[PDB]
Amino acid sequence: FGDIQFGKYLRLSCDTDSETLYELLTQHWHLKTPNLVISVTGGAK
Repeated sequence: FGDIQFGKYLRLSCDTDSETLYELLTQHWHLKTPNLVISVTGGAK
């Protein structure tokens, strides 16, 4: 758990389900979405 300063990060298992993650990320945190943009890159150093 825990905030980060130099966001609110989280370490989590690969095998958890997305719906309670969504309940966390929308209820305890900010609101919903009219849009969701994904940008895939990360093999580029």
